[PDB]
Amino acid sequence: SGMERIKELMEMVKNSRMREILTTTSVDHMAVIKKYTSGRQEKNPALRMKWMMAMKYPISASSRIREMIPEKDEDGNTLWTNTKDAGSNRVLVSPNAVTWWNRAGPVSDVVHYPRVYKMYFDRLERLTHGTFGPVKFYNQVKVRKRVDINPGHKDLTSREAQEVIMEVVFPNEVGARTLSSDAQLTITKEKKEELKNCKISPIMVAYMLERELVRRTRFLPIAGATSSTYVEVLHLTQGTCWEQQYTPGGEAENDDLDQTLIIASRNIVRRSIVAIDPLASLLSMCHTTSISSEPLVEILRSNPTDEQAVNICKAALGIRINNSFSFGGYNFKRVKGSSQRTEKAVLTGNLQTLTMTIFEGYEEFNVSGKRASAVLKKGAQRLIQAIIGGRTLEDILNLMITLMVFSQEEKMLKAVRGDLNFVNQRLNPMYQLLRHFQKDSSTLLKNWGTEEIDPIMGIAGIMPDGTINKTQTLMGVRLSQIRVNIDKYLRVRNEKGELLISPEEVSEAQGQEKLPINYNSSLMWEVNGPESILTNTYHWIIKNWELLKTQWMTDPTVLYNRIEFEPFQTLIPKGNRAIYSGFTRTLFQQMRDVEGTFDSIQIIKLLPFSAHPPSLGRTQFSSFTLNIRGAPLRLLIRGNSQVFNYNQMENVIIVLGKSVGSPERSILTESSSIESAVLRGFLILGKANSKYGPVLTIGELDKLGRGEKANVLIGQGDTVLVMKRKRDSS
Amino acid sequence: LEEEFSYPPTFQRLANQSLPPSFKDYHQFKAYVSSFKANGNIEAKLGAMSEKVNAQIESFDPRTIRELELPEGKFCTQRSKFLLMDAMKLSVLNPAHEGEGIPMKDAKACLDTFWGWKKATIIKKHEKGVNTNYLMIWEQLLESIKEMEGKFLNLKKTNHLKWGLGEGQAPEKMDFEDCKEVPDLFQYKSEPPEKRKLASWIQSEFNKASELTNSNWIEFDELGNDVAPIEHIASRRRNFFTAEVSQCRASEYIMKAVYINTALLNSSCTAMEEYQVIPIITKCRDTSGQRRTNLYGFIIKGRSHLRNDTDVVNFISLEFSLTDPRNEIHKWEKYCVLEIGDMEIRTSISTIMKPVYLYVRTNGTSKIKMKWGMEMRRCLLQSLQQVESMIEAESAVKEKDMTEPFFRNRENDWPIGESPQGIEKGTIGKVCRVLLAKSVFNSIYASAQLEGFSAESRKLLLLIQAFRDNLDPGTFDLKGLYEAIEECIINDPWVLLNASWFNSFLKAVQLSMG
Amino acid sequence: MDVNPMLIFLKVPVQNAISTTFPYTGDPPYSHGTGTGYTMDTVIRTHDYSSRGIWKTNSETGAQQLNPIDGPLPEDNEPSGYAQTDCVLELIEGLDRSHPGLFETACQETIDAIQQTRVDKLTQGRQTYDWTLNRNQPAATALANTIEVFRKNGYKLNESGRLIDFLKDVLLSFENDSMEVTTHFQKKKRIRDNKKMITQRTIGKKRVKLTKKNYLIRALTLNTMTKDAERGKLKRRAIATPGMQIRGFVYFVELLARNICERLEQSGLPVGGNEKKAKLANVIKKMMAKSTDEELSYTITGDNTKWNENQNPRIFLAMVLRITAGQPEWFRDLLAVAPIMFSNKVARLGRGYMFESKSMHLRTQISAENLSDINLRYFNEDTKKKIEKIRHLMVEGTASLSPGMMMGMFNMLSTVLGVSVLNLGQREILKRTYWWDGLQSSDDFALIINGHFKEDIQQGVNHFYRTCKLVGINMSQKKSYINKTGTFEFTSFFYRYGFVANFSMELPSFGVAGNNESADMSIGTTVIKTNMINNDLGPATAQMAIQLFIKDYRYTYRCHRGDTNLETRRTKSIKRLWTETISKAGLLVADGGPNPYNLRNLHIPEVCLKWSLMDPDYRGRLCNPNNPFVHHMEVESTNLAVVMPGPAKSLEYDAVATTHSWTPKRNRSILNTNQRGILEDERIYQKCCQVFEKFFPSSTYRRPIGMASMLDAMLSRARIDARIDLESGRISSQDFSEITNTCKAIEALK
Amino acid sequence: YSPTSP
RNA sequence: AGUAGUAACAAGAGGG
RNA sequence: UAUACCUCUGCU
Ligand SMILES: [Zn+2]
Repeated sequence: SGMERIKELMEMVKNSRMREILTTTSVDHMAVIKKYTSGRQEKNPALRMKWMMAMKYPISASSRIREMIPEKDEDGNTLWTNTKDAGSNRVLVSPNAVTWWNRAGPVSDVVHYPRVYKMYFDRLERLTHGTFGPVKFYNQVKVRKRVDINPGHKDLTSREAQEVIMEVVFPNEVGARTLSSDAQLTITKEKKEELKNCKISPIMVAYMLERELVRRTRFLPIAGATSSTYVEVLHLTQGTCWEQQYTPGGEAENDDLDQTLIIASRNIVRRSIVAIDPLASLLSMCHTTSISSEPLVEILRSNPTDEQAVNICKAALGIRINNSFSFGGYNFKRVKGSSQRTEKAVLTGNLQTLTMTIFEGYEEFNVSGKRASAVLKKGAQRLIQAIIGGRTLEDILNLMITLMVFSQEEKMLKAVRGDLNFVNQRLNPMYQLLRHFQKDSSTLLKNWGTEEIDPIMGIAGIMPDGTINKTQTLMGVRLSQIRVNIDKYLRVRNEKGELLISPEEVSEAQGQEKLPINYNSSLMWEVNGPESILTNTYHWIIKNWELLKTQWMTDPTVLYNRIEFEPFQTLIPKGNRAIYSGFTRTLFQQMRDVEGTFDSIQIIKLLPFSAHPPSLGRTQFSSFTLNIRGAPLRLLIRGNSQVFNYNQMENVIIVLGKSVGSPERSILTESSSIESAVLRGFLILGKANSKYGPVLTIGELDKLGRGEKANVLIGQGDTVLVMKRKRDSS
Repeated sequence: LEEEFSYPPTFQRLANQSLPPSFKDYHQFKAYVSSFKANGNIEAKLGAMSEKVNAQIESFDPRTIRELELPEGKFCTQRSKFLLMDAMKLSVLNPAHEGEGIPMKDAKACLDTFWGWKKATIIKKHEKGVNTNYLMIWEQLLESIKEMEGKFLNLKKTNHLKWGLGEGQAPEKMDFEDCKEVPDLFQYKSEPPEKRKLASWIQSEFNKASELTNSNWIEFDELGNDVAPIEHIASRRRNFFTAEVSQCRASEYIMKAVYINTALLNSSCTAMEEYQVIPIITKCRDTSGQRRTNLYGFIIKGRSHLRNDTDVVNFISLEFSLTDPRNEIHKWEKYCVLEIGDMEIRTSISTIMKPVYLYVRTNGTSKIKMKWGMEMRRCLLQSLQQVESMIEAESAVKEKDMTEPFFRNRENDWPIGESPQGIEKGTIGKVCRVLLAKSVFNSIYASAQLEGFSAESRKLLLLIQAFRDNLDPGTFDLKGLYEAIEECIINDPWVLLNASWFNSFLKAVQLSMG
Repeated sequence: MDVNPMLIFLKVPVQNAISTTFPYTGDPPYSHGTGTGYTMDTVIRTHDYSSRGIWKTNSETGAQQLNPIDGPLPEDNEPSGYAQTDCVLELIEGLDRSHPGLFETACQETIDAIQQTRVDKLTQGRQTYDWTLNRNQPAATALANTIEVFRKNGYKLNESGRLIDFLKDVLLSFENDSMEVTTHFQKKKRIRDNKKMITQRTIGKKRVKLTKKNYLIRALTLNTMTKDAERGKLKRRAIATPGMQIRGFVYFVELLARNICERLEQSGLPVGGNEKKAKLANVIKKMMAKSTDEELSYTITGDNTKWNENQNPRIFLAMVLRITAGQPEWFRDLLAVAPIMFSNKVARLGRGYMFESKSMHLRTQISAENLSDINLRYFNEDTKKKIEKIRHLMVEGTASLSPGMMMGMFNMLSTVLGVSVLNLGQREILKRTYWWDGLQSSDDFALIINGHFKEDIQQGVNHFYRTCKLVGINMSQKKSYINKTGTFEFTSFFYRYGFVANFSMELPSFGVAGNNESADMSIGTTVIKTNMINNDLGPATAQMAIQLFIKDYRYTYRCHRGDTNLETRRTKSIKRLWTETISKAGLLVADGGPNPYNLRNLHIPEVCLKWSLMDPDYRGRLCNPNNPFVHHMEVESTNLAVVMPGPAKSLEYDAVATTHSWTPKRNRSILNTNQRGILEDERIYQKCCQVFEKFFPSSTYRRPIGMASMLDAMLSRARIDARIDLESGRISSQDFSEITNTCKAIEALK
Repeated sequence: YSPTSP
């Protein structure tokens, strides 16, 4: 109607008090007087509520409660009183009034409320339809990381959501702005349709939509999947010492599935490299591994991801690499190189910024489009060479334009004029440069530049004007008229025998999975990740130490070649594995040669660095490097470090902050002045003694004679006396 | 399109006076800052500054350092709101649940199990009190219980009861003009608390709080069904926790605290002008399964016009006991102990005749203290998650649920006390009950002294740990740290015992090392 | 055997059993009576640390103002406030070099905020000292009161609605020499009653004009009171509350400091707990990667003593001006307001004292204003002495406090100073045998010093320690210590080769929050949840934490299960609901229902969790949008509670709006005071806003902007709403004239 | 589980 | 008396 | 000066 609202206004305007306020205070100022109150923010609400719940009438409620529920219930309880709450016309009320309403009050219609409260009810849907696996007990590494905590965040900014919320619940009171995106329009029309005729406070609708649409993040310690639906159930899926395997109801998003398919394949390849039969190990792991409780082999059979490790896995399974795509009408097929991707933004000549996905690395494409074809050689924003042929010069030139845009050169971006706007499906920004240059290329060719070439029969150049020139041509342009195999060591080659993908080339970069990976493999430790490798490896040495100690004494080469050390080797840089093994194996044999000096902790520390065919170099090392989550960490040879820390107070070895087990108490009371197994061909005797001259660095130890003593900066601010022993070691 | 903001003259003159000393004008100082460029300013002044301004690292060896100094004075008295180890129960067998039935009806039922009451006599005076008021209060209460007909009991404001509850003791408030010239008008006493000496009883109390009992003192509300495997694991472990904690003596104290403070707060709020009787009740389940209602005594609430959260309710606590107060008279400074009856007690194969005492005292509490007493069940959480983290830490290394081994085997044990033989070790269940007692006693004996001692002594503990970790700890003013600790050891029985515990720990560490 | 929990530490490292050293299950210390004794201690101590400075009397206020900066360098280790301006600027410059563009974009972001910020923004926030009443008041009322008194005098620029104009009014208001204020006083009338004559208390208001000093002193005043419920301290300490004149200027300074800190790796503020630990993990990771295998590493677990007392408004003015170099001079001078007011700040001395006569058995109150006039025979020696020193600083009831700072005044700019010292330790700046990095938040810091030998560490400590002294920062030698990198402490986080759990820190948050039945259930289950994630709350204990919270929740709200034999004021009505209900499992706990919660469902609100199981009619009553129990608040304050771990943060929870979303009764003590009328003002203001929202429903979601009148806007909306409601709709022709006639009738009443 | 103590 | 602890409560204000 | 009462307030 709008009749009884203007009526009450006039009645209020009768009052000189209210008409004073309604005329003097502006709209701006109404936000101030709205929050004008004598009531403080309660300092100790827990106390006050316990104090107040002992009272008869501790709840305040709208005075109209006196018309809606009786003054006394069937048992005689007073439900409401006439006392006005301080600062309003609400009345003080008993908790029995709340209970009466809930058992005898007016019923309303609320069946659509789950649509208003979707953000809550989606949590119950994921849980109701979730699946539980077993609980595994193991030291649980948790990386503090910013993650989503709002599953289903139809991703928008805050202002964009404000426009949406206004359109849905306050349509007549919208500001000047309009709905800008197709995201904002489809959400608005869906929300308008879903929330149609739902008797509920518009304030609550506005609130829930605010919580639902905007992305919200938090720093949280996380082990395993980082996806929002897994973040949502951290309390249920991980503790200090346990993982509860769980899969939320619903389907994984392709982004997530692609991101952890890459991680899983890289880890499978990295593992296979160091095994005796990589191709057999890779196949074993592919068949046993699952992502989000889906088998990896069927993921690969239907996933188009184009990445080196994934392609090695697809090759080993005999399934076709996603080698090709189509762009601008022509089909591109990569024949050499790989697509390392980088999402960045660049300026044009118009000074307009664009969020591109620029590609890196030397690539080589066979390109064809029914009327023209070309061999393309490309670098990062570089057209190295394009050899183009076709039935017609027009057709050749159109492919040339497409290649000059596919190159992403700075030359061609600087040569753009005006703004880029095309379509009501709006095409992505690579086509925005194409459709622009397809309808005009006058500055592109003038700015592209020209190079002189040797006259070769069958080859001709093309000038900016369009003429054919034998010895001049646009930069990089020449005009002229797959079955894969994989070997034991995972090298991928073409029919011709040329190297397409190498496992050594696989990206070393790691990163935390978005969905759970389960290898279900004997070649893989229980848990995903490199920290788990370290902990499990030193745990395994402590558990079976007695067996391994005598195996150290009797048959050492069998100990070094244990396959339980292979995962540890993936953490060592390829180039260092051999020399680290030589340094380690030598240091052990010194401990065997030099009788008396025996350090069980030193053995356990360095034992995993044995597992690689050793090189015969004589270099020195104060630490071994380990790649952990992208960062190099240094395990010191002498004493404790972050990677390895023997704490005598607990009698525990601490690996990256995690207890890995207690050694035998024999090893607490175990010592000797001399330390073998620290320096190659030297011995540590004890404290520094100036009688033997000034202090030296480790790189300057070559100058000492066979038997002479010296002072050395050995590590961690310590200075030490050192003798060069006379006979060496096996 | 512009934007402006300038100082009017008044503020401009304030701007000129809020500069470093060498500047005469705000415009001047703003120019000095806009054009400043560093040219060894810090190094210059660092060369100019006295080398007495330094932080010398004095290396820290816990073999070097001394034990904390505990104060001297009269002995520390009991100060709990209710008896602990000295309590005695009259009880009835009762299927009622953990909070059912009319309190005073339950109370009278418990009284009616005991005959052999006596004419009451004073056997240990409250030296600072009018002890015949305590005697008359007990007799008044006993006859008012006899004659009550209702759910609640409000005593008449007699002279002896008015005294015991501090009726009228507030000085009357006047304007300063009307009393300006009174000679002895002074500011309220604001000295630091009088010091007190550590006494035997608080260590004894803690030993008894750490023990097992024959009754389940805490009933737990229901959970949703287990579904996740980890929830089944949790409930298995929760079974061990529940029995270990429910049967611990400290849990009885929890439930006494929760009941008393809940009843006092509610009566304080609803019966502000009434001297309301509150019986001291607990319900429990024997290990035999029998449910039981216990009566420890009574509490008489004074007036309770509590406004500020620190405002005081005066109350009188009348509590049964078989403990002879004369054997440890310094423990009972605040009490007036009566002898009120004789009890025939069973043993193995003989009946013993013991006298029944009534520990009587005036006492007080506040809304904030009652609130925290009502919440004393969270002490359960402090102990148990420390225990569970210990079980979980091994489970990670052992890669199996070590719950059942820890509670059923005794291969794992921790130091938790000292006998003449030396350091005694205990099982995970004992550790659980010791840490529960500790947390319960922090709640019973909360104090600024405990807050200060705990936070400052934590630093000294960490320094000791750093040394034992071989991390080469260093202090700057170790003497000042000892003063920050010892400043907090004034008079509280619980803080004194914790200070002693630290020394015992320091001494035990020194031995095992050098 | 005597039990000793401490002996556990023989086997368990202190960090892994640290929970046993936090006694947070007992009531924390509270102050009784006045904090005047503490405010005087703070004022006195602050001047002592700055005593070698330069005294001067203020032109506009007459207050004696000590200036210690650029004073004599200290010669002992006692706390000192002799900060050197040029050393501060060198550190701030080093921060500009190391983070190019930071100051620029920090200022630009602040510029944009100043231009966009409306006056409304000061309705948000903690309490504020109100000079209209010489008492603390909610932020919004102090704002409305200042605007009202400004309007009644000659200041109305804020009429625009933008905050910078209100700030102009504040500075223009210092030129007045007769600022008029209304007070209230109790009048005692006599009236007849049917048939005797009884006395009648009533309230009148009286105008009072203020001196130029008076208003200036009041406008530079910062309230004081004792901080209660503080852990880990034997003795209480004083805290302060800013006033309305300085608030808006503080907002924009802290906004600049915040934008700086947001982008400094060494700042602990304003990020949360888990991100603090990530930032600390990074500098350890970074310090180790940048060192050779030959070098050492020690870590200072660090605390700065007398942190607020020894920072300086004048130094803050230096910082602001250097951070804003090259920016528009209006923006530089605007931000410089707050440091200046802080330099000429004056502290209220509190309630006063109470006296007592044992012979006469009487008590009396005495204001802090009376501490100038009064005989000193009443006081004890220590208090007497304190009054002797405070009298030299006394100015019209307040005590002048030019140097130093007081807790509760100012938040993040002091951390920027500490960080600038941390930033000085880069290898490329020091070029010595040592170097350092670390993290800092307010007075707490962790410092990692690396060097080639143990003596290099000593050099770095002294160099750090002494450079901190040169800017008024005093590292505690009692409470800081050092050890080889591997373990440290930082704001009650405990690192032992990785951060471990400190669960006892969170114990006070386990319980019934006291908001209402709906919020408390969501809050309680969420507390358990976030501790399982963040503080190693094991699954068994978490299950029991559910059991205990349900017990506490049921007793507190007398909502025991519908089949209990307990007897409360609510059992009968809950019993009725129980027997009348078919699906009992759908009843909320607050309605006598069972607890649904276990580990797996802590993140699902109760109503959502029981929705499928509810009797249709119960659910229809429970969630009835027409129920009289809820306070239809704004969107921005929906599902918000307040909790205290920081100063005092807001806690958002997840819950369905039901009959259980109610609000407890308001405090009523004001009915016995001169401020009684404020309740009626609030009653009138609320109906005005209630009717406006019928014409502008979106004002409950987005604050409306506009300089027009509240009535004119409603009238404009009434005319056009009636228009389309008929022109192209479903309202009759006679009704259009029935409304527009009323709008004409209303327009006539002006 | 029935806890026990020596 | 008692609570308490660097200052308070042990009802405050009014019907004067 | 005392004794009854009566009213408001329990973080303001
Ligand atoms: Zn219950």
